Amino acid sequence: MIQRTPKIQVYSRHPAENGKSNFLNCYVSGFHPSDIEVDLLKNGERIEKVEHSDLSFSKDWSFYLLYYTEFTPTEKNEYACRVNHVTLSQPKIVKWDRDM
Amino acid sequence: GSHSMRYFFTSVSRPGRGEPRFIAVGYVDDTQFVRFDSDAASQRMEPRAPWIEQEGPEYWDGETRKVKAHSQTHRVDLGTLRGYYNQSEAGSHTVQRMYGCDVGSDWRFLRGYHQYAYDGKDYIALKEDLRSWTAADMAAQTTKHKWEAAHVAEQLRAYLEGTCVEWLRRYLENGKETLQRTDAPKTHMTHHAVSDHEATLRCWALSFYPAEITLTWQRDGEDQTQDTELVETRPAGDGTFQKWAAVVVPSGQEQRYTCHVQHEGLPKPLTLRWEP
Amino acid sequence: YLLMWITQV
Ligand SMILES: [Cl-]
Ligand SMILES: [Cl-]
Ligand SMILES: [Cl-]
Repeated sequence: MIQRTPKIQVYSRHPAENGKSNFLNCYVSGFHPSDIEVDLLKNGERIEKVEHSDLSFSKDWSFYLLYYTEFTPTEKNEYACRVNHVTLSQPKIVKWDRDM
Repeated sequence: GSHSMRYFFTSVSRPGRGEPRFIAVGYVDDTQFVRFDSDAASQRMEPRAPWIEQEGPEYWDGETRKVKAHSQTHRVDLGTLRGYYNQSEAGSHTVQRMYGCDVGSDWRFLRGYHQYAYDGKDYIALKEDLRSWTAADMAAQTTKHKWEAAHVAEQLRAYLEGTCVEWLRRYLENGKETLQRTDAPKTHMTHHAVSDHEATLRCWALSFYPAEITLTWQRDGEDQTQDTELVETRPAGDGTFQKWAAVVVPSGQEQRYTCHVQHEGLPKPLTLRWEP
Repeated sequence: YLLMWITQV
């Protein structure tokens, strides 16, 4: 029973452009075991038609998933990824920074 | 160059909450092409790349049949493992398996493999000679003795050297337009002042395939594998990949730093320069 | 193309 904390990246599929549709991505990798809660947030609220990749894993056996939803960024809206996992003492919220 | 076929399986027990979850995914190089999920509704091996949609009914019936037999072996394997380790049958446990073959440039067998994990740790693996096993602990020794007596490596070896490679090839021909492509990275650099005497310089690689890539920063031509920050490569979600490497530099010294990008899809490696 | 069968651990 190893237990590994999830790493998280929040990004978009194409370079972001206000008013132009895109995909908001949340990539969780590095974690074990596989039960994991991920939501994408618009202004603090969970988005509803969020899809995800099939569970797969790396050479060290740790897991990875891509969660993603279609969206149109605008300057008034903040987006995040909220991930809960048995290795976390509380949900981790990672804000989307456009100009990483 | 070289190419791979790989299936990954994850099987998780769920006592008190339903039957074990099983998920199977196949890949060729960095492209997924099939999957099965016990919780999904089709209950069929499903295509996830366009070239595999070419295949007819005999094929999908057969892959579905086999993935269900895999599922069933794993369902039994969770029971045995819990017995081997004298584990209370009231806990969620995880089995993982990966097997596959690689071929070189000439599309001929290079290498095979078959790894197995229990609760996130090596349990048993076929060694590179395709002939013997590495067992991580006494439970795995029991599996090894059994598998030795039943001459399992041999059956596995015939697959890895035969069928695996013959279908890898088939998939590569049929899916030539995508699998044998390279998407060269689109690249660029951003500048970010953090204080009166520092700036974060970031190198960006976008829209590339396959995933393999190296982004490195050099000062005056000398490598800086010491103080760059590198992110793990991530999927774009469209079948391509992305990565950045950042370096925090003293103000006024930007023109001295350069980013170099090695990717299979580039004629020669890229030097990106801070030229005003 | 999967293995035709897998053997119990
Ligand atoms: Cl939207
Ligand atoms: Cl892979
Ligand atoms: Cl789910």
